Amino acid sequence: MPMTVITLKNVPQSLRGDLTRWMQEIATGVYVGNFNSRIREYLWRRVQETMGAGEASMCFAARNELGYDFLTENASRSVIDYDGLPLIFIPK
Amino acid sequence: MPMTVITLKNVPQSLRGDLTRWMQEIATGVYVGNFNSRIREYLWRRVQETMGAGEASMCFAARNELGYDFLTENASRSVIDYDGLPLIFIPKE
Amino acid sequence: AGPIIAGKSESSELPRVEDRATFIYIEHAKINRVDSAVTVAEAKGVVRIPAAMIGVLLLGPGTDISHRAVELLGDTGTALVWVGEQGVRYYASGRALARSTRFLVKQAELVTNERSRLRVARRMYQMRFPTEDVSKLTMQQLRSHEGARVRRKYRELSKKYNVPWKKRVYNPDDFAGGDPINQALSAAHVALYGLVHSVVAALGLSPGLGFVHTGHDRSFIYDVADLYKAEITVPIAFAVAAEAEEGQDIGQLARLRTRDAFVDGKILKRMVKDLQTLLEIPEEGQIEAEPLSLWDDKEKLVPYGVNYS
Amino acid sequence: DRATFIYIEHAKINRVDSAVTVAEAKGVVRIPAAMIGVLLLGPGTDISHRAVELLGDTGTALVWVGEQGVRYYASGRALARSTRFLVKQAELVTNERSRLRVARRMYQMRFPTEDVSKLTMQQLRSHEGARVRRKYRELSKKYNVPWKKRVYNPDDFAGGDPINQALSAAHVALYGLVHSVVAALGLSPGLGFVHTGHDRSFIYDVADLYKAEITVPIAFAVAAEAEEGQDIGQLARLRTRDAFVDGKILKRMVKDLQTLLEIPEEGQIEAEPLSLWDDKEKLVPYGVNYSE
Amino acid sequence: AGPIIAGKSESSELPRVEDRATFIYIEHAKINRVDSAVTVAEAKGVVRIPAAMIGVLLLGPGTDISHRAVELLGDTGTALVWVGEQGVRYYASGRALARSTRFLVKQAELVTNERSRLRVARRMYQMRFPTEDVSKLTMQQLRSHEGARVRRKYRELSKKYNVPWKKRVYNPDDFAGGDPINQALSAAHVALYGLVHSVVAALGLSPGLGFVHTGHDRSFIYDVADLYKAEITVPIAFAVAAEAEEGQDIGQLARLRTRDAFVDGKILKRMVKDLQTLLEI
Amino acid sequence: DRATFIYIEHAKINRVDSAVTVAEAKGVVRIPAAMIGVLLLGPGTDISHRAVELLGDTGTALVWVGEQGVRYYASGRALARSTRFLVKQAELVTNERSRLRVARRMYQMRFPTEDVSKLTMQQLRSHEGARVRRKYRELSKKYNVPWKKRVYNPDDFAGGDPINQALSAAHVALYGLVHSVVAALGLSPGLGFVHTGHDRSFIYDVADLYKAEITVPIAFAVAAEAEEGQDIGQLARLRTRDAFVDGKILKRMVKDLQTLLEIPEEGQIEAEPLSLWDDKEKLVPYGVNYSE
DNA sequence: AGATTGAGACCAGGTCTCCGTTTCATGAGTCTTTCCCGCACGAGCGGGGGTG
DNA sequence: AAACGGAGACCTGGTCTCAATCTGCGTGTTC
DNA sequence: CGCTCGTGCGGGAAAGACAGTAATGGATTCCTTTAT
DNA sequence: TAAAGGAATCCATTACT
Repeated sequence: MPMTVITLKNVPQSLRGDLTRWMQEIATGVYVGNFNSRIREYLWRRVQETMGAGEASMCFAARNELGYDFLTENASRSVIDYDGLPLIFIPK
Repeated sequence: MPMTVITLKNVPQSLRGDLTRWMQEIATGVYVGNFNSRIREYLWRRVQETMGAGEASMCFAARNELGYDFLTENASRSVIDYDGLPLIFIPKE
Repeated sequence: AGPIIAGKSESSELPRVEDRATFIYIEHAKINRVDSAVTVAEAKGVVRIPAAMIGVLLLGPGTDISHRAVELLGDTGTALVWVGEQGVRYYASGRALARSTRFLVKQAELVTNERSRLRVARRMYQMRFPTEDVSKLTMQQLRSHEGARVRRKYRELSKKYNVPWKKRVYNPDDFAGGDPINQALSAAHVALYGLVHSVVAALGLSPGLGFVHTGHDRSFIYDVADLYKAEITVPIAFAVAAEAEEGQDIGQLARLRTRDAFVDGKILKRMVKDLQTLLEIPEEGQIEAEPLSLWDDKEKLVPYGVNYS
Repeated sequence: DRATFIYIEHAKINRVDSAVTVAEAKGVVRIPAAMIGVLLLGPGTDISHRAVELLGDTGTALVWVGEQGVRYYASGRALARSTRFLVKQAELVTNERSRLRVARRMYQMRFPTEDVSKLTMQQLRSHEGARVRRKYRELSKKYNVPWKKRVYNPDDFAGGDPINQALSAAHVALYGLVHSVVAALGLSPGLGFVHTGHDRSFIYDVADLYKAEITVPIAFAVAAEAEEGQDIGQLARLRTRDAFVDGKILKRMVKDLQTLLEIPEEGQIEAEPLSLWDDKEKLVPYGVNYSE
Repeated sequence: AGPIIAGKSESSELPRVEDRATFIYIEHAKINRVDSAVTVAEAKGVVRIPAAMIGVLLLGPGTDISHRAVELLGDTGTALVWVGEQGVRYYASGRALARSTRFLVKQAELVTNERSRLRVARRMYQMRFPTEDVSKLTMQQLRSHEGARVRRKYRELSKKYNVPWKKRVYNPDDFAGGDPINQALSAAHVALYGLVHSVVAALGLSPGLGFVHTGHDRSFIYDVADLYKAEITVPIAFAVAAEAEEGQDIGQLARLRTRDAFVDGKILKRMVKDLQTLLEI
Repeated sequence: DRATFIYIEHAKINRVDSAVTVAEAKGVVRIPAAMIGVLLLGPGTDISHRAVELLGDTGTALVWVGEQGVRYYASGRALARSTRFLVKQAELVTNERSRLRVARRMYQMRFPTEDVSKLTMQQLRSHEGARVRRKYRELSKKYNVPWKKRVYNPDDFAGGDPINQALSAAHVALYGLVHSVVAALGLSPGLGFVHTGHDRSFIYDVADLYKAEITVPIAFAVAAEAEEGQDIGQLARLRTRDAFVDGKILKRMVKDLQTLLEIPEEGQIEAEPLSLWDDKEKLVPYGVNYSE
């Protein structure tokens, strides 16, 4: 099973604890977990519905030559595609 | 290649920018990359020798039931093995 | 689907029965629910447990659990086993992970029929001892022979690892001891019983509808655990008892080696497959449109939720 | 052969020497371990390892439930670790003749004014649907609540009529109690006679016995007594938990479960829905201490 | 080992030449080293490039790159190619990623010997077209056959995808990039040239010591690139030109398709192994 | 036969029509690119895409260096994108006859008096080592600085004698400028004659020519006057920087590289450095416009 | 009694601006030969349909 | 002209704590 | 026909050569006090 | 005169580099 990382900032406490129920909290708001595509999509839906007015960002093992891809919900750091390569873009 | 995640908190800006040559920064202080074991070990050694008085934690794919293991260097949250299984332990102030 | 709520999860949102971690031992700590999270508070800090990634949870001596913690653990399919001293003390589980009862119906059909029960016990004995032939002996002969071979394996491994065995055998019902060998066997078997209980509960099978063991609610748990106690837990506990030095936690090393054995032998996928093949369930990848249906004599299943005016 | 369905909530259970203790805000209770048959652990309950070990040693069945059993959350083992109820249920559900017998028995106890022993499954279910419609109309006209047709979405609870929401909440609060009783007695919720193919099939089969007598009147009473914008599901659950406080429904459920499985009257255990501080004078002669 | 300085890294601390990404195109931006990180700044914001995981870092029009930025890019073995309009305009590289010059001295030995040069030219032509036999063809004959075959492939792919084509064989030195087919070919070809340059500079080989192409500093780059050009880039560019829409960025689509081709064909590992067997190691 | 070596630092190069526009704080310079041979982009320099376009069009050899070439960071193409020097170096290093001839020429220009026609390659190495010891002792007695053996720890620069640190820093600065000149000219640093098997073998093979006469005296001087508590690497780097500011060392290196490869004197190109704000008087006739 | 939520509080760390100090972290007077580690290679089982 | 480190400035977001309110997550004879 | 563990080939690093000097003991030579 | 002895002279051997 691939690897998934979810970073949550300014989200309800319930979402943080619920993710700790699925994936462990390495850092404040930073979770890592091992599971397949189906569970990953279900967890992303959970985060999307129960994040409220906060930002979420999930980095998951994928099929690009970097080896990972990004899905961000209302996140400060956008994801910009340089010709097939996801790069984290920080607006000024 | 196994996925490696490094979280840095309160470290000099030199290391914070230096890791971005290997791992992208999804959020402040969080870096994600895909390396082999040797590159990841050298990255952890570099983080150890550069972070100074700071907090660093790495999570990487392993061969236990969960599938990942942690190396924490001067981090608030320790790692306790519950009979061979890594669980992150949070000391209470 | 419906709205997503913290603390409640669908069966699909959780890993399959065989894809989870095996077990966790917790002692001298309090399990509670905070922020919709199962947290074990020790004397020094808190540990958030990925309950969705853990098949069963073991509770040692001096351990407290809260009502909300129990229902939260039951949400994710994690089973509670109070593994105190002298073996497993109590079990607990929530609703079954599997909404369908295609396994439980077949288990009931086999356990009720005497011929099918004999066939299933024979298949169990074949899986434990594949060399022999079991086409002739009866139930009492099966019990006597399995007990004889169990104590034969105990004596063999005790001689091999040079540990003193007082002509005993491990049975979770009233097994007490203080020797390192007894503690190692108890620690190695409580994990197996907890894992078996979790796998049976998560599959919808009845823990009470046993074939070889009868007379209690955890007979089928014992029967399914017997298929692997001889192969896995006994040699591992013997090796732990032999290897351990003075002033070493025999339980901790026993559980470490037990988890190593579970990962190496692929006991979880093997256990799911064994449970599927004992009940003669053909492989069927198609998923039924609706689990619940009303029962009819001539039309067999008839759809539910409709008013017959 | 009596089972004490002791209900604990807002408490922290531990063990003193050989008897569990209760640490409710009212005081301290020292129930002997052998006294408890089934311990219904309600919300705000902290059960300890020593208490669980002692209760398991005596065959006590621990069921983590909601307030007065409205929701079933988790269950331990059977009462006294017995399995005769489960084996009897399996025997009666496996073969068709016994399945017809028990389905007819359930329909007959659901039809007190008629004898339905000759009807087949199609006629039985048609009669059940007609009775459901008649009861819906009767309780609609009694409470002056409009009623057109039972419509709901399992994936959308909010987007429903208040009547349907109240009925769903009350029926689920009944399913919780039925599942709690089934798990405490040791039966298997999956092996149902009329309903089949689900984890909770036998629970629905048993709950249909009390649907028209408890949950439907409660749902219609809540729907009638409700202002616009009020959370009607909470009201229905609270009214249903108020219905379960007395414990008569619990004893009725135990007796009905015995009757369905053709248990001989000598083998019929009787539930004793005890309350801690409501029955102090009843429990002091039995060895229970009530400290404050 | 010794102390680690932020912005300085050993070669063992880096991914191999095979394990890194292909390239990144940057245009109308400013490469700049801030906090010891190569950051491309645009109007909206900034993006920090993972230099250690990228082979070549192409630079588009309107691109200003600092001094310490080039120092840091050369540290991680990332080569720079100033990819402007109508072809590659300039190259740049750090020192090297390999501390052993065995491959370089072997290449020099093979290029200074006329018989060895002819042998390597025959091997490269056979590697381009394995169905033919050229054991008796001279150098001029080999060059003429290469030209004929590449023009034939161009025309064949022109008819295959049903697109106008002027038979203009791509020469990066002052190319004619007016047409959408020309733009797509240039967009793929500059990426291939940048990748070849990055690999050659990382393996220690001399870009000037060429076998078929000679007379300038990037001859061996052109040889190695021409080895895979007709087989990778040309079909991709012709598909992009054929599969196109009005108002669609032809360059971005071409670069996406050529990166997909590079990943699918494993042209990076293939390039390294081809250099291995082409130099007798 | 003319090659301009312009060192641009603390500046920002752009392009207007056909001439690069250096934007130093002193003023704006408008050097035509047709006469630029080598552009040493020193620290604090910002090059633009139009500038690189124009320079690569004219065959300019951009080299990203340190202070006056103390460190070599990156390089582009060569003069006029020519590879004749590289071809000659390869043809001279592949065969042992020419390689030995070039090594002998190296030794004889390092030591004009000693005969080389009888010394083999390892004989050359041994003689070079002996003369290096002699030079070290002579400069040690001339500058007081005592001289225990050269103890260069590659991984730990802090641990060592101040004179050892001075030698290391001066030598790496010399390697940097030698590499800058070699990369600008177009030769490969790998193809070394005396030194072999490393990336910069030719760089050491050209730096040993000037080590004893430039960097060793500099290192001994800086160690002699080194006060306690001062880092020696920076001082040695700065002194070598100044020696390179003088500008004749680059001319000598280009001349010696042309001598090693027996390049005919008719076809040899002569390199001269150009400082913008120090040599503007010669630049004005060339069309180099200035603005203050 | 246990858990959640809102409010209100505090505060550690992040980010920015400003300022002065740098252009930097510094091997190979010599190398080949013999050692190694590599992270590739490796092969079988698969699981087929076929076998029964 | 760049890039850094140090020293301030400041801010937001995480976390602890105090009342206050509830005990909770709702199909199964509806189509 | 896609998965693992045991078999190794490109990197290493380490000694180990290759050349001659510096210092000290031995052979030689000179003095220098020993004894005369 | 010459043994004689050590210091100094010159030389040889090896470790330094």
